[PDB]
Amino acid sequence: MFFINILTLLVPILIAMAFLTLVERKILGYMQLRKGPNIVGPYGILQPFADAMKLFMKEPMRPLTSMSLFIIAPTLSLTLALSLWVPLPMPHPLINLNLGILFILATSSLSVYSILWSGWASNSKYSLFGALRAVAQTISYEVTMAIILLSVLLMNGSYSLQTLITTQEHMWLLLPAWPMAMMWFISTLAETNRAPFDLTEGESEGFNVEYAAGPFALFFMAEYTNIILMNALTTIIFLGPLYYINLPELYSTNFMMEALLLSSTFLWIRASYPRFRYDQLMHLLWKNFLPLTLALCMWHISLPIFTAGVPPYM
Amino acid sequence: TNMTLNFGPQHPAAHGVLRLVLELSGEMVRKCDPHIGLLHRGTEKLIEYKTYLQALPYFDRLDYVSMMCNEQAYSIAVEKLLNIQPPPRAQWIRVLFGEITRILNHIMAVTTHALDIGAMTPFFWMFEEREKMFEFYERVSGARMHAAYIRPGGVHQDLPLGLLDDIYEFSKNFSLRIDEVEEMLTNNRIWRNRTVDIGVVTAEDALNYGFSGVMLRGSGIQWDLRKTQPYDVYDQVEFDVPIGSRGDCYDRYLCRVEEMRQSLRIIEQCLNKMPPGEIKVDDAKVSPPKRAEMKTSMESLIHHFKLYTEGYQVPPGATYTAIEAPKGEFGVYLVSDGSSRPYRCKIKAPGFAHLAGLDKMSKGHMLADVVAIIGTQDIVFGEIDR
Amino acid sequence: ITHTGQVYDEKDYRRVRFVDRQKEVNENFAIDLIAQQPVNEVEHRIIACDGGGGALGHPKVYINLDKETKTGTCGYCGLQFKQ
Amino acid sequence: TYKYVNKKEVDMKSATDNAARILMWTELIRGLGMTLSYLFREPATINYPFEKGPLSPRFRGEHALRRYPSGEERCIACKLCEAICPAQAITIEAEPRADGSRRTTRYDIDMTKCIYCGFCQEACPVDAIVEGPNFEFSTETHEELLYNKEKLLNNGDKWEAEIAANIQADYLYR
Amino acid sequence: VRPRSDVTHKQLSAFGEYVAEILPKYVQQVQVSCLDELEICIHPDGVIPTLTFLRDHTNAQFKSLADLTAVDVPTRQNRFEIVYNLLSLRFNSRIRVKTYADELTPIDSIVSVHIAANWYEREVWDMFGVFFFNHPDLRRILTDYGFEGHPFRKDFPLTGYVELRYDDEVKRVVAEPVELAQEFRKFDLNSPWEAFPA
Amino acid sequence: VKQDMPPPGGYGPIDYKRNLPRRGLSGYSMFAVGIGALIFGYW
Amino acid sequence: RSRAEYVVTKLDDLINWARRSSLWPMTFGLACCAVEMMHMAAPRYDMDRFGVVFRASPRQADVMIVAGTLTNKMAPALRKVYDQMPEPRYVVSMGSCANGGGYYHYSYSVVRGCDRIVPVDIYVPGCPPTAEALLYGILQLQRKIKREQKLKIWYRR
Amino acid sequence: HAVIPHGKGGRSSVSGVVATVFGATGFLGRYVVNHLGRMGSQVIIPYRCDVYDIMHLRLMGDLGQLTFLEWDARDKDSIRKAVQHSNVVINLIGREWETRNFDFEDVFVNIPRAIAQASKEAGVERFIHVSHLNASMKSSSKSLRSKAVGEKEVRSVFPEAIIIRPSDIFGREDRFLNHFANYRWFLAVPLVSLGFKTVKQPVYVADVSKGIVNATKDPDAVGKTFAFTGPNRYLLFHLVKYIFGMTHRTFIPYPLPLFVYSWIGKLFGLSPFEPWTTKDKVERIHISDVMPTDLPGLEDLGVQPTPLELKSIEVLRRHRTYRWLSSEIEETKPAKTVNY
Ligand SMILES: CCCCCCCCCCCCCCCCCC(=O)OC[C@H](COP(=O)(O)OCCN)OC(=O)CCCCCCCCCCCCCCCCC
Ligand SMILES: NC(=O)C1=CN([C@@H]2O[C@H](COP(=O)(O)OP(=O)(O)OC[C@H]3O[C@@H](n4cnc5c(N)ncnc54)[C@H](OP(=O)(O)O)[C@@H]3O)[C@@H](O)[C@H]2O)C=CC1
Ligand SMILES: COC1=C(OC)C(=O)C(CC=C(C)C)=C(C)C1=O
Ligand code: SF4
Ligand code: SF4
Ligand SMILES: [Zn+2]
Repeated sequence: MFFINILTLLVPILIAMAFLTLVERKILGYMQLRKGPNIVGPYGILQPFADAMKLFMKEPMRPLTSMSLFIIAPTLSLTLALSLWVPLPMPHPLINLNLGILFILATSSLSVYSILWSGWASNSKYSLFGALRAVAQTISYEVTMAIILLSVLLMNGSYSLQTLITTQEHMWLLLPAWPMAMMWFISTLAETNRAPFDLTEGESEGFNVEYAAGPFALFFMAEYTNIILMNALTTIIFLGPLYYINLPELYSTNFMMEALLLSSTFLWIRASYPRFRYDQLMHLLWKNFLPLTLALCMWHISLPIFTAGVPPYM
Repeated sequence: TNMTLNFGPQHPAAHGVLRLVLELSGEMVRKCDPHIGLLHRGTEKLIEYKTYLQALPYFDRLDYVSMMCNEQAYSIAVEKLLNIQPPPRAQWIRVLFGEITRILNHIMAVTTHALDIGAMTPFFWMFEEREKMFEFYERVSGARMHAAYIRPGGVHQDLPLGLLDDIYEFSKNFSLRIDEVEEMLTNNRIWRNRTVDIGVVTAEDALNYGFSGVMLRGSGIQWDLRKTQPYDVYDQVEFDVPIGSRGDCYDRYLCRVEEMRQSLRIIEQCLNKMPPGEIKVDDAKVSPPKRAEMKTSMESLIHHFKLYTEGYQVPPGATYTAIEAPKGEFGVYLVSDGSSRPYRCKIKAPGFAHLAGLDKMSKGHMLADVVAIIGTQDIVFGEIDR
Repeated sequence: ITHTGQVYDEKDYRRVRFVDRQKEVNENFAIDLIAQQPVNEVEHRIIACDGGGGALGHPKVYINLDKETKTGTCGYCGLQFKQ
Repeated sequence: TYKYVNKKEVDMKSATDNAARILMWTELIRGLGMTLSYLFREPATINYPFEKGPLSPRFRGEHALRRYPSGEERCIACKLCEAICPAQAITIEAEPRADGSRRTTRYDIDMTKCIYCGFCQEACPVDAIVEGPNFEFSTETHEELLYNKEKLLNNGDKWEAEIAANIQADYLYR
Repeated sequence: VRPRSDVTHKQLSAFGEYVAEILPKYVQQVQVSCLDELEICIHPDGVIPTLTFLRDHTNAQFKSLADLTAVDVPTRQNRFEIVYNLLSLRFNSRIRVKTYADELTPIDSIVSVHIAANWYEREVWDMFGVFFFNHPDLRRILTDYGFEGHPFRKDFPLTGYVELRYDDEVKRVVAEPVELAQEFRKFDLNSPWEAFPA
Repeated sequence: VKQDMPPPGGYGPIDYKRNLPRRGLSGYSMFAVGIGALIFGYW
Repeated sequence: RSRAEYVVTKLDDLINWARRSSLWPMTFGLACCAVEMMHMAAPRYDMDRFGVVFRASPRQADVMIVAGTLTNKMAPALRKVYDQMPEPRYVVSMGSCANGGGYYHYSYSVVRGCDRIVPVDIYVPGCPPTAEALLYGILQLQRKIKREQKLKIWYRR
Repeated sequence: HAVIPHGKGGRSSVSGVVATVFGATGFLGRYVVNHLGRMGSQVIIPYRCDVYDIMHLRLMGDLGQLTFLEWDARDKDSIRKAVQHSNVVINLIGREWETRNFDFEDVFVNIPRAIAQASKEAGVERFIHVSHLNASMKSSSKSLRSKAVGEKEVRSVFPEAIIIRPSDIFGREDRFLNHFANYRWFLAVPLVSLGFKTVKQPVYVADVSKGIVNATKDPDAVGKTFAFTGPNRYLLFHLVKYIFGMTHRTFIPYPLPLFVYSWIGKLFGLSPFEPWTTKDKVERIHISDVMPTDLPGLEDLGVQPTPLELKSIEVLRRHRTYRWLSSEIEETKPAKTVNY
C-alpha cells in the first residue's frame, strides 16, 4: 500500500501543480479584461500539458558552463519542493515526523542553493548578479520566516505539524497571532519569489536566464508546487481547517478550500502590485519586520507563562 | 570598469534598441553611457529626396506612439513657409486629434512605465481604451496608426458622419479608466517608493540640458508651448498645465496623469465647439482639388496632376516650428529652396535631450532605478534615432 | 499567355519558379472585354463620357462622334460610340 | 493657467490614522479590491477567427486594381501613382495596346516596400488602384508578397463587390 | 494668409540691433525673417561669446538650446551652416544663431554654454563631419560602429556604399559593396517655369 | 453634404477631475477591532 | 492500427499540437510595429488566449517576431538572439520595414529585410501590420507547424 | 540556352548557372549553395528533409535565386522534374551509415545513375558527380568500393560527366575533425596502429566547394576526375593529438586491433539514430590517403588549398572547455607534416 500512498500525494499534487499555472493565466486574465487561454482543449484544461510537451521537446542547450551544477540545480529544486509535501499533515500525514516543522524549515532552506548553483553554472553576468541578490533575500526572509514559526510552536507545544490540529480545535491561530500571519504571508510571498517580492528573473532577462526546455521546467514545476505548499502551511499553521475525528475528509475538504483561496491570493497579489526594489525588499525584512518579529517572539514566550497557558508537550 | 554591463536592446525594458553600457560596482550604477542609433534609419536624408507631401508619412514614423501630433509639426512648418493657414474646422480637428493623441501617448508612457516596474494590469486596462481610440484614427484616416490624416494644408478628409458622437461616449467614460489606474498606482505603498525621489532634476539643470517637456514642467518650470506660443486653435480652448514640485519620477508621473485629465477637458470643448466649414485650404496651389472637381474641371485636373506628380513648390526660406508633442517640444527646422522637395529637415526630438540627461539623472542609482528613469522620459527610439 | 503575353520558352531559364507551382494569369482578359462592348449610339455630334457614375468614373471627356466612319472611343473606357 | 499636482498637524487621530495605513497595509488592500472588481467584468476579447475587430470603409488594407463594369481594366497608365508613391513601391511600364488604347504592360506593387500610405488611392484619376479592405494576406515566401498586374487584377476581381461598396460610402467625403 | 502680428516683427527686429550693437564683433547680417523669426549670423569665432551673452544677459535670457544642426550647401566655400536655435522662457521668444564651418575648419563647442549640445554636436560630427574643439567626448551617436563617411553630407549616396547580410561560410554578418535590386528612381521634379516672385 | 458637427446645444459635460473616493475605517477603530481579536484569542 | 507509419503520424501530430498550441514569442520591438503587437497582447485581441505568452526571454522563446526596421547596427544583434534560441525555433517578420526595407528601403543604415539576417517563416504585411493581421500571421504559423512531419521523415529516412 | 552574365559579381547579380543540387542539405552541400548563391547562379535544391531544416539555405540565396523541390530517391519522377529546367546537375548524394531502407549501394550507385540518366534526357550541359578519394572496386570499405562502382556507371548514363573525388573533408560541421575531437567523451581515444601508417590529407570544405563551383563555370573540365586533396599530409597521430591540442583536452592514444575495433563500429552502427561510428567508417579512417596521381583538383581548378592549422581554430573551438576558448592557434604548437 504505502507505495500507492506515494503516488497519491505526488501525482495528485503534480496534476494540481499543472492546473495552478492555468488558474494563474486565467485569473490574471480576467482581472486584466481578457479571457486567458481557453482555445486549446475545453476552457484551457489541456493548456498546461501542451507547453510541458513543447518545453521538453525543445533543445536543452548546454552553454559553451558547468554540466552538473547545471543539472543538479533543477533536480534539487523539484526534489525539495515535492519532498516537503511528504510530512504535510492533511488529515493524517504520510510520514509523521515528531520534529516536522524543522523538516519543512530545513528543506526550504536547501532550495536557496539551487538558485546559487544555477547562477554560478550559467557563467554569464546576468545569472551571477541575479543569483547573489536572490540568495540574499531568500535567506534574509528565512531569518524572520523561522522566528515567526518559533513563536507559533511555543503556543503549540511541539514541532510536529500534527499537534496543531489539536491546538486549533476551538479557534484558528489567526485570531491569536494574526500579526504574524500577515508576516508569514508576506514571507511566504518572498520565499516563493512571487510578485511583490520577485526581483530575480524579472522583466530583466536571473537563474532561468540560461535555462530552457527541461531544466526550465523542473524549477518551474518546483516553484509552483512550492507556491502551493507554503500556502498549504499557512492553511495548517494559521488557518486551522475544522477537524472531526469521525470523518477525516472535511478537514481535507476545508484544507482544499483555504489552500486554493490563499493560493488564489498570491495570484491576485501579483497582478495587483508593482515589484519592490532589491534594497526596498531587504529594508522591509531587516527594518520593518525583524524588529516586529523578535519582539512578538518574546511576547509569545511571555503570553504562555503569565497567562498560565504553557502548552502541553505531546 | 565596475563589471560594466550593457543593458539589452532586446530587453523587455527599454523601447527595444537601448544599449546602455553601464559600469556597475555591484548593484550601484557609476556611469551610464547610452548608445543610440540602433534605430537610425535615415529619416532626415530620405526626406531631401522626397516631395513635401510624400515626406508627410515619415513624420508619423518619427515617434509613432504620438502618430499625429508629429504631423501637425510638419504641417505647421510647411504652412508657415507657404504663408497659408488651414481652414477653421481643420484647426479644431488637429486639436481634437492632437489631444486624443496625447492621451494615447500618456497611456503608453504610464502603463509601459509600470510594466517595466512590474505592474502589468494597468497596461491591459488602458490598452483596451487605446484600442478604442485607434478606431477613431481608423475611421477618420483609414489606418489604426500612421494615419497621414494631418497634411500640410489642413486635414485630408472631413470626419466621418458620426465620429464626434463616439469621441464623446469614450471621453465621457475614459475618466473613470484613469481613475482606476490611480487606485492601483498613484498611492500604492510601493509605486511611490520605486518612483519617489528617483531621478530628481533641478530646475536650472533641466533648462540647461534642454529637457523641454514634462521633464521641465515636473521640476516646477512653467512652460507649455501650447500656452506660451499657441499653435492652431489651442488658444481658443482653456486647459491648466499640470506643473509639479519636488520633481522626481513620481511627481512627473502625476503630471502625465493630469494632462490625460486636462486633454479630456480640451477634447470636450473641441466636440462642443467645432465649426461648420472646409477641412483643407481652398488654394488648389497647396491643397489637392476635390475628386468631383478634378473629374469635371480642367483647371482642377491640371492642379491635381501637378500637385501629386511634382509638388507644392514652397517659397525659399527656413523655419523652426515647435509644438508640444506629448513627449515634449517636437520641432522641424525645414530649410527649403524654391523646389518642391525640401533641402533639410532636422527633426528636434524631445528625447535626444532627455536621454542625454540619463547620465545626470541616474547617478549613484541601482540597476532597477535605471529602468524607472528610462520610463520617466518616454523614450521612443524612433524620434531619438531618426 | 497573359494580357501582355509574357511567356517563357523551353530553353528559357527563369521558368523554374513555376515548377510544382502555379502562375498568375487572367481569365476575363480585358483586351477583349470592351471589344465585347456594344457601340453606344448617340444623337448629338459630340458626347460626354463620365465613365459612368461621375465622381466614381473618369475625368469627363467629350468625344466627337462626328464621322460615322469612326466610332469615337473615350481614351479612358475604350467605349466605341456610334454617332 | 497652471495647477500643482503634488504641492504640500500631527494628531493622534491623524497619526493613529497614518500608522494604521502603514501597519495593516490599508491602501494595498484598496488596490486588490480594484482588480477583484474587474475579475467580475465581462472580458473585451473577440474570438479572432469567428468574430472580427471592426474596420470602417477607409481602411487601407491590401492593394487591388479595379476594372470597369464592362470589363476593361481602369488603369490607363498615367503613372502618377508611381510618382506619388513615397516608398518607390509601384513600378509601371506601358505601351499602346493593339486596340490603340493606353494600358500598363507591367504593374508591380512591392508590398514589402509599400508602407500602405493610401496616397495611390488618392492620386489615381480613374481610381484604378484602390486600398482594398483585406488585411490578411500574410505569405510563407517573400516573393509571394511582390505583386504583379495579374495578382492585383485578380485581387481586384475577388474584392470588387466590397471595394465598390466602400468607395460608394466614402466618395462624397473625398 | 498667416495671421502675422507686426507687433512681433518689430520687437524682434529691435532686439536684433540690440544684439548687433552689444557684440559688434562676431555678428553680421542680423535679419528678422518674414516669419517673425530672428536669425543673428555670427563669425565662427563668436560661437562661444554670442551664445554666452544670450544665455546670461538680463535683457536677453535664452536658457535652453532647442537644436544644433548643420545644413550643407556644397556650393558654399564654407560647406556647413551650423544653426543653433535657442528659446527664452522668460521673454517667450526664440532666436537663431547660425555660423559657417568648412570640413576641416572646426567650430568651438558650446557644451560649456549649454550641456544640451553635448549630444547634438556628436550628431553633427557623425552626419556632417564638422569637428567641435573642447568637446568632452566626440564620437559617433547615430551611425554604425565601423561606418566610414559622413551620411547627411549632400555628396554621400543615399543608399550608401555598404550593406549587410549573413554569410554561412563565415557564420557572421558581412559588409559587401551595395547592390540594389531596384535603384532609387530619381524623378526629376523641377518645373522649367518659375513663379513671379510676389 | 451634411457635416459631422456637435449636436445642437452642444454635447453634455464630461468629468476631467479624479473622483477617487477617500473611504476608510478610522484608524483607532481599526486597531481596536484587531487588538480585541488577539485578546479574545489569547483568553 | 499498428503498421508503424500510422503510429508515427499520430505521434508527430501530438508533437506538432504541443508546439503549435503553446508558442512563446519574444518581441525585439524594433520601431513601431511593436505598438501594434502590444495591442495583440492587450484585451481586444488576447494573444494568450491562443497560447501565445505575452513575454518570453530568448532561451524560452519558440518564435521571434521582428517588428520594425532592422538597422545595420542592430543587425548583428538580431542574429545573436536568433542564434541564442532553442532547436525548434521560428521567425515571424512583421511590418513592411522588416519584410523588405519599407519606407526606409533605400537608406544606408537599414537592412533591406530581416530575411537577409534571419531565415523568416511568415511575413506579415502592412506598415503598422494590423494586430488582427499579426494574429492572422501567428495563426498561419500554427498551420505551418501542423503540416510539419519530422518523425515521418525520420521513419522514411 | 544560356544567361548572359550581367552584374558586378555579388548578390542580386546574374551568372547564368541554373543548377540542380540534389544533396544540398549536406555539410559539403551547404557550402556549394553558398558560392553558387553568392555568384548569383540559379540554384534548384531538391530536398526530402522537412522544410524547417532546409531554412538555413534560404538566406544566402538572393530573392528568386533558390528554388526548393520535393523529391524522393525511389520515385524516378521527382528527379525528372528537378532537372527539367536546370543546365548543370551536381550530385552530392551519400551517407556513411547504411540506413534501413537505403543501403550503401543504393545511395552511392543506384540513386546517382538514375539522376545522371535524367539530365542526359533533360539535356543538362554538364553533370558533376562526387565520389570519395582513394576508391577502388576491391578496396577495404564497402562505401568506397561501391562509390567506385558508381563513378563508372554514371559515365555510361552521362558521358564526359566530371567526377571530382574529394578526400575526407576538413571544415566546421565536418566529421573528420569533429569526430576525433569528440573522442573526449571517451576517456581513451582508440587509434588503430596507435594512429600510425594511415597518413591523411585533409582539405578545407570551402576549397572543395569553390573548386566544385569553378567546375560548373569552366570548359576545361569534361570527363575530368579531379582530386581535391589539401595543402599538407599528416600521420593520423599528429592529427589526433593536434585536434586534442586545440580542444585543449588530454590525449591517450591507445592501440586497439582494427579487428576488435571494426566490432566497436558495428556496435555504434547497431544504434538506430545515426550511428556515430561505422564499421565502414572505421576502415575508412585507417584507410591510408592515396598519393595524388589523378587529375589535379584545387589550384588546377583555381583555388589554392588552405592549410588545416589555419582554420582549425574555428572548427575545434566549440569542442574546447570553459577556459582555453580564448587560446588562439599561434601560441599553440602546430603539429609536424609527414608526407611519407
Ligand atoms: C496585547 C497585544 C499584543 C500584540 C500587539 C499587536 C499590535 C497590533 C499589530 C501590530 C503589527 C500589525 C502589522 C504587522 C504586519 C505589518 C508589519 C509592517 O509594518 O509591514 C511592513 C511594510 C510597511 O510598509 P512601508 O511603507 O514599506 O514601511 C513603512 C515604515 N518603514 O508593509 C508592506 O510593505 C507590505 C507589503 C505587502 C506586499 C503584499 C501585500 C499582500 C496584501 C494581501 C495579503 C494580506 C495578508 C493576508 C494574510 C492571510 C492570512 C495569512
Ligand atoms: N564529409 C565527408 O565525409 C566526405 C564526403 N564526400 C562525398 O561528398 C558528398 C557530400 O558529403 P557530405 O555533405 O558530408 O554528406 P552528408 O552526410 O552531409 O549527406 C549529403 C546529402 O545526401 C543526402 N542523402 C543522403 N542519403 C539520401 C537518400 N537515401 N536519398 C536522398 N538523399 C540522401 C542528404 O540529405 P538528407 O540528410 O536531407 O536526407 C544530404 O543532404 C557525399 O556523397 C560523399 O560521398 C567526400 C569526401 C569526404
Ligand atoms: C516600444 O518599445 C518596446 C517595449 O518597451 C516600451 C517593449 O517592452 C516591447 C515588448 C512588448 C511585448 C509585446 C512583449 C516592445 C515590443 C517594444 O518595442
Ligand atoms: S494612377 Fe491609377 S490609373 Fe494612373 S496609373 Fe496609377 S493606377 Fe493606373
Ligand atoms: S513597418 Fe511601418 S510600422 Fe512597422 S516599422 Fe516600418 S514603419 Fe514603423
Ligand atoms: Zn469613358
